[PDB]
Amino acid sequence: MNIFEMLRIDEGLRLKIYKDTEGYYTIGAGHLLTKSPSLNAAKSELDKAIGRNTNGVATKDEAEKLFNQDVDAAVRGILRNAKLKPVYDSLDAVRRAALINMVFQMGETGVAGFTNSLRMLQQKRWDEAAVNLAKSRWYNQTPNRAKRVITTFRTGTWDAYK
Ligand SMILES: [Cl-]
Ligand SMILES: [Cl-]
Repeated sequence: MNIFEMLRIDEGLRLKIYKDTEGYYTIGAGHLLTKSPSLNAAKSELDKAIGRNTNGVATKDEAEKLFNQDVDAAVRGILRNAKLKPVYDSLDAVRRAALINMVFQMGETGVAGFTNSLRMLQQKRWDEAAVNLAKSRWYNQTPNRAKRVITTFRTGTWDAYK
């Protein structure tokens, strides 16, 4: 198991523009296109991202390329973030993937906001962090995914994904 396989399970890989859990236009493995209600705007963003007139449809390779870029960007965002970097540096390889997953889903700013949970993760207080992470809109809105990530932080294993 690795970060890509993990996110593939959590996000899937759709080849036609679709609406995410929040009703926003997305493509591939959770690549948000726009928060605008407009399908046209979505299509415009898609074409700009892939570099061709797509007509709302991407090929598998194109989607995968977007996926690779997004994973790379999440990691880099973490490393550049003053609040995130120290937690990431303190974790083992499995838990680092869990942190990457949260950043991929909610953006750096969003995760950076879980102040208390981050401090707990940094102190290796696993069960405490898991409880804290669960008190969030994130857990209430996408519970199954949040439980998978939470368990990963709690145990340090990939059990929730196997
Ligand atoms: Cl892009
Ligand atoms: Cl879910």
